[PDB]
Amino acid sequence: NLAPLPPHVPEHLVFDFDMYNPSNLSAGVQEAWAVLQESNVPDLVWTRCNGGHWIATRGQLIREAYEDYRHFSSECPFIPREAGEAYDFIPTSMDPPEQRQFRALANQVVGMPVVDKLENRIQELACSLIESLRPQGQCNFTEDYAEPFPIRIFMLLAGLPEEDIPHLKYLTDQMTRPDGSMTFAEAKEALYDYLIPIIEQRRQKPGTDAISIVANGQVNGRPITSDEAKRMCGLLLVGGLDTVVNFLSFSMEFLAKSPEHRQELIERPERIPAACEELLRRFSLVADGRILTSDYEFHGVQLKKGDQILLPQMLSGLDERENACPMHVDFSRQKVSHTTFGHGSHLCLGQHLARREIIVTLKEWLTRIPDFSIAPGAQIQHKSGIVSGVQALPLVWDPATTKAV
Ligand code: HEM
Ligand SMILES: CC1(C)[C@@H]2CC[C@@]1(C)C(=O)C2
Repeated sequence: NLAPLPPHVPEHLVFDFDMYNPSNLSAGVQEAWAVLQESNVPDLVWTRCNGGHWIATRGQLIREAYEDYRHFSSECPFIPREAGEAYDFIPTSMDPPEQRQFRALANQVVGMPVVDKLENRIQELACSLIESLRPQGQCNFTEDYAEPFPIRIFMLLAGLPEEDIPHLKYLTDQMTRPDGSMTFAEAKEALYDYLIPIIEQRRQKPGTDAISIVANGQVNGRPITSDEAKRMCGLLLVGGLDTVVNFLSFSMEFLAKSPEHRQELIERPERIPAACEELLRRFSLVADGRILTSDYEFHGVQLKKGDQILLPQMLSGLDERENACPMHVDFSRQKVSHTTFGHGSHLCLGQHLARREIIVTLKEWLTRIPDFSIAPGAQIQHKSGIVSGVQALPLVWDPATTKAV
């Protein structure tokens, strides 16, 4: 299902990439996307899939477009257009200068100081989860750790019942990796049905949780509206439920396959932070975009007002112009160049939280379970979308090679 080419698009710029179902998926999602960076592909292409949209394939172009909010607006950041149209999260569907006041509040809730405060819980849960799995000699990493770990921490931050995970998680997934089961607008509405009553409750009778802080916050010297709060909280939930969860599975799949990298971290722990950056470069996983506010000529291509462009965060660090041997994991790279957390005014506020969850997992898993592999005859499947993911990750290990702490 290819849309007919608009008049302004040169046929030589056509490359029919389906961000939801790329051709090479079997090879790995990162590898499936990297097809865009082969020599046969121009820097900026038009795909006929998902209603037709531009895709910038190079880190330089991506960064430039992200900086340029004048031309590339956040108003409609999702593809397909119906999803980007329905999208009304704050701060993300706003451009500067409006965005700024909303970002400042969201930072209050997810920023550095919050991470510092939650550090002990993060360490506590990681350890508990790992210790609980250790003696089993096998898990489903995705369901057994990658989901519960970051999710439960978010549920704690937010003050929401763990009971709601399944329902919330389902809705979040519909937004980033649509099934066909529900439209974005439907998913969005259902999440909103969930939040509304809670926000109300928390405006009346505030807590210390993230939702209470957001619901009662000040923006541009006046109180936030219920609608604004609902829209911020909807974003926090997606970021909380759908990001770190998927990343940890890519990273663990890779460590399950690379004894030598596991070892390096065990002996030279000072390298964990560097390693984290390298893994965030190699297993980058987000791809959203922007909408042209006007006609604009960008790197010699004519963009029409209302055209959508995908600016895949994932691709910058995979670009050979940015990192030599991009597909190779190297913990001692002199420069780890990526835009995994985004770029420009919408740089991820949850990044500090994400890095602390990642480093804790690596240190604590490797301590207890130094030696593991993917289960014999398990075929690992990746899924593509706005945020890419791993379907299931069967791991096996000999309990006798583990260490209790
Ligand atoms: C592996 C982990 C994560 C990655 C790769 C990531 C990636 C991103 C990207 C690429 C953006 C920019 C989107 C744009 O420009 O349209 C973004 C923004 C954002 N993310 Fe993160 N995210 C992660 C984890 C988190 C977490 C844990 C949270 C907190 C719940 C979160 C909250 C946010 C917020 C609030 C913004 C919007 C900032 C604004 O628009 O000013 N993210 N994230
Ligand atoms: C692209 C994102 C990763 C960022 C945080 C959650 C997400 C799906 C958004 O809608 C903005």
